[PDB]
Amino acid sequence: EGRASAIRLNSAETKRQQAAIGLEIFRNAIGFYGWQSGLGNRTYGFLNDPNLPAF
Amino acid sequence: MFQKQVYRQYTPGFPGDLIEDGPKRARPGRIMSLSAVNPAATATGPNRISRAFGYAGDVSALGEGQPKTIAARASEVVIGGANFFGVLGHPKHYALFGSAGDSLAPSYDLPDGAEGEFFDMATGLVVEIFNGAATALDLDYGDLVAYVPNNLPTADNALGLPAGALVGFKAGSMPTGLVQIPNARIVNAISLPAQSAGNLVAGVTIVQLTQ
Repeated sequence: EGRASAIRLNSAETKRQQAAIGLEIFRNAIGFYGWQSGLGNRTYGFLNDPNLPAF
Repeated sequence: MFQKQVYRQYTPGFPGDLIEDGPKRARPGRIMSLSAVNPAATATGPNRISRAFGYAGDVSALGEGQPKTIAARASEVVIGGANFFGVLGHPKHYALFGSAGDSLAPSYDLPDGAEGEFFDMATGLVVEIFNGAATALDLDYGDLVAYVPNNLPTADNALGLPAGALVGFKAGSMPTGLVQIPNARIVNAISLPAQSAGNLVAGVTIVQLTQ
């Protein structure tokens, strides 16, 4: 923290923002592609739903 | 799971349902267990609805003492029938118990030693009938029904049909070792494709006339 503040950078704020953005990326990826639908999990996505018709 | 294609009409019915009204005879029974059949169980099935259960003793007399109490006229049945008790039906009478990891998954199975009504007589009963042979078969109005027994030798059951699975067999092409349902007739006319031992091919839902 001290060395990051030495270059006028808040290490904690950047890491917290990155944590929030990573969680948002995870949510977006789950919404767009599902999560482990191949393994049998029933979390589907906008592009990976097995009920959806073929292209 | 969700409608992926809109059709011009609806299905005539679902297996285990009554599609016609008229004279009919059904009796209550208890599912018992396939693990209690004396000659082991050469054929095995998960107590599905459109299956022909057979008698396996009575459970009328209650009490372990010397004076018994016959509370009600009850009978216990097994899916691999030797003497045909009845084809299980009316799936609206039961509850969706579970599917071993999915409590809400679509299942037609009954838990062991549960309640059920088995149809001896039915004006028209929607069931599923399997093919007793590896080749395709066209079943029409003038065709009979026969159900697999649990004591069916594995040589006779090459296709690996379930315990109480119903089968259409034309009129003189009965697969060896199958047990016929007397005076049972196939009302609707369908055609089942060729199948192998592994993939089978669940027979299309179809109306049959029982006794």
